[PDB]
Amino acid sequence: SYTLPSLPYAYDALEPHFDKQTMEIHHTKHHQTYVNNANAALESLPEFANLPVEELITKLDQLPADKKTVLRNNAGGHANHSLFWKGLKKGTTLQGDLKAAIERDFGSVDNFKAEFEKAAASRFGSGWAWLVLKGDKLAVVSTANQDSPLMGEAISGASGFPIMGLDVWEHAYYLKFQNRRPDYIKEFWNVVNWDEAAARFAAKK
Amino acid sequence: SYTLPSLPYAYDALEPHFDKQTMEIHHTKHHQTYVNNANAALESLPEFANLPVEELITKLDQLPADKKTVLRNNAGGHANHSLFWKGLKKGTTLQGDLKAAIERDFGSVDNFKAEFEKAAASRFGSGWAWLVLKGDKLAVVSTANQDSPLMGEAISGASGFPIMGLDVWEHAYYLKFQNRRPDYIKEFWNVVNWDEAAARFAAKK
Repeated sequence: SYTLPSLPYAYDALEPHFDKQTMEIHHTKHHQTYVNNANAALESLPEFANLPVEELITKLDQLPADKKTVLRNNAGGHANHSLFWKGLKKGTTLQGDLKAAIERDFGSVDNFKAEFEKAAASRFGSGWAWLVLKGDKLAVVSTANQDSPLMGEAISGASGFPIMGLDVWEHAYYLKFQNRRPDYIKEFWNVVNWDEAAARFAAKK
Repeated sequence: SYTLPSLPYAYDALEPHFDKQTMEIHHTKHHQTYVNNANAALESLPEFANLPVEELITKLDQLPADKKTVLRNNAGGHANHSLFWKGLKKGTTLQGDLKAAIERDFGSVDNFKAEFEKAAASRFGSGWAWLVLKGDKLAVVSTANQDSPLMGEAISGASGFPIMGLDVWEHAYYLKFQNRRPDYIKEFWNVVNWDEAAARFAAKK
């Protein structure tokens, strides 16, 4: 069974950038719901129920037909949120190999941010903006709803191993920012955990 | 070009059910944005700009390829919101031929209500729940994002002429209801405009 991970910090640890009220709801209601609903669909499926979540979402086509969508959405959401929480932290600095790569693939940190802000702002409806690693090259993609690049192109419209990501469902920003997603996206640069991003980039997969 | 319609009522006309703060933002920001982006896309398309928005969204396949998505989303948004505002009104009563048609087609009003709530609640991510007329038979369907049943099943996954509809984008309910979409949904029953739904049904077109 999956369990909701404890946050690696207090709900107010990303203030004054991300609001504690939302962090609390986002985690204890939305993410909890994805865990609960994924577990419910997995009750009958011991062979799958026993897989890691990042593993499960890479094999949605091996699921019975009547379970593919429920687990795409809920195991998707669990995998994305698990990554999200760990990919946020104040006080980090983009640096080292990661930064070199970003400059190699985007020209400058500012160009990269710009492409990230674009993809994050242009995702219409619910979804996520990602910095992925594909074939040694850093790219910016986005996905719909709780889809992940780990699901593959056929399913999610994108691929690649996620280095870091931004949730752009309105539940992630509506209380503080309402319609002003671009403000939220700019705020993200303050709380994005470059240390975890660097480590994920170091592991390389 | 399209104009942002004024609402039929003050921003607090749907209290204590739908919050005035959301009505104002929903209208002056989100709807205003769909209108702007639809108009911007339409600048170079006089032949399409000439059509009522409701007819335009039936002709998305006839647009230039590079125009299809932007207008799908934004003209969709404009058409759906124009319907929405007109389709909200307190103290109406489901009666006459429409009430009869619902009883005929769903078995009862209660069966209909349950099917509608199910659709509204199960729409994962952003979208709408609809009562549509398909031929001479009413049905409940939902669409993603700003898609409309008017766009047809190839595009939206649904078809039929909308009689009434519920916006289940988080921006429509997050300030007051947060994650509690079912609370928002039950509240819809207090503000749905059965007379306009009836008026749309009578017309059938």
